[PDB]
This record gives sequence, structure tokens and C-alpha cells, in this order.
Amino acid sequence: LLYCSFCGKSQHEVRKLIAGPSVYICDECVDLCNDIIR
Amino acid sequence: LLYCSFCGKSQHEVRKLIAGPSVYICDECVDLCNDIIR
Ligand SMILES: [Zn+2]
Ligand SMILES: [Zn+2]
Repeated sequence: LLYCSFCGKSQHEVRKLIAGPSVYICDECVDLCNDIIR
Repeated sequence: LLYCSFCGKSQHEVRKLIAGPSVYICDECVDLCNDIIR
């Protein structure tokens, strides 16, 4: 549905995808982003 | 800027917020979502 602003990969193109009422993110985005923000 | 589809909290309302070209998510969303998807 929505592409990752970071991964830009399709919702199903990634092995793990989390769907939200308006936000879509995969595991690499949070894994890489969580490490930076944390 | 954009509210979390899950947290619905403002971009600055959360202590940790990751900004993306079109996706905004905080630590609780990925922490709780990552545990479920993983
Ligand atoms: Zn992603
Ligand atoms: Zn959030």
C-alpha cells in the first residue's frame, strides 16, 4: 500500500512490514533508525 | 508534523521520534510493533 519513506520498498516487497492506519514501516527502517535515534 | 498512525501522538509529543520523507514513527510503535511482527 504505502512505500517506506526510508526503504521506499513496496508494502509486500519487504519480508516484514507493519501496517498502521496511516504509517507503513519495515524492519530495516526501525532497526537502522532505532539505532541512530537511540 | 505527521502523527503516528499507532501512537497518534504529535511528532514532538513523544520523547523519541524518527522523521522520514513521508513516514513518522516513535519508539513505542516500533518497540511494540516489532515485538508482534517478530
Ligand atoms: Zn522500511
Ligand atoms: Zn509512534
